[PDB]
Amino acid sequence: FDKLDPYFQQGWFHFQKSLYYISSVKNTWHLSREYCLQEGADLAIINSRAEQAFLENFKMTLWIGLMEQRSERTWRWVDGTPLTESYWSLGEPNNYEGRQEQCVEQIDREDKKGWNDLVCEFSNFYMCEKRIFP
Amino acid sequence: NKFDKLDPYFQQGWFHFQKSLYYISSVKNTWHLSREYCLQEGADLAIINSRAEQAFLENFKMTLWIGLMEQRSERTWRWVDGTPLTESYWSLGEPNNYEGRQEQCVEQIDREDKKGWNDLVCEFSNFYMCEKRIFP
Ligand SMILES: [Ca+2]
Ligand SMILES: [Ca+2]
Ligand SMILES: [Ca+2]
Ligand SMILES: [Ca+2]
Repeated sequence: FDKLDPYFQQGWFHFQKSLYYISSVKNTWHLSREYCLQEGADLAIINSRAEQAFLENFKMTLWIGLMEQRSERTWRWVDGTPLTESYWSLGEPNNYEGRQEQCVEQIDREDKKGWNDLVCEFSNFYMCEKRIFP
Repeated sequence: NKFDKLDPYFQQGWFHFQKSLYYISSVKNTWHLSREYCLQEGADLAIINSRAEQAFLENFKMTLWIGLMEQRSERTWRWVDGTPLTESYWSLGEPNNYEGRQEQCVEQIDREDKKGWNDLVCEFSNFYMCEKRIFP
């Protein structure tokens, strides 16, 4: 907890044993992830309903750390764990209009909230997560 | 350690920054009813005490009521804990009693060219941020 002060000074904040960072620029999924990795973190991994509610309450469209396995329409978190519990928004994931949508955003729009597969080269604000406590 | 203090608030969606727990509402409300919610939860509207805390507030990219209110019509300001305003982060041209109307309550405004505090009519609605200072 004394260890958290330099993170707070950089604008990270603490929820349920992880530190989180919300970007102030948008970027592609891969470059977003590169920022998080450079900070010793990764894109956010949603492990519980409470964490999804925390994510949603920022009212912000955000890249998160979930990516398709090639074109198989199966999904894996950035730490290598397989997708189990999911929070896809209505009608997602869908490879919209036949385009390859391999990366996952939390979408925040009126009538439409939750995860969406999106073209990875599109840009979004992004959320990093770093596990601190065991 | 500190988790016995924190986990019941994490369980309600609060989150921890510096010595405080913070709550972002999921409904909009008037400044006074926003405050009433924070008070009911054992907290108050957010009080900005440092540049780092202002940067934290601003990075949520969200217009939010905060715990700063005018003293009557005197154009002086006091935080909800009774402390006088010292360091400030007003957006450009604020506070201004816009168009002659009484703007006694303070929001953090998030718009494309303009960020920072704004005085606004208290009866208008915004999302709000509560703060509960939990650690000494
Ligand atoms: Ca997580
Ligand atoms: Ca999609
Ligand atoms: Ca404060
Ligand atoms: Ca104003």
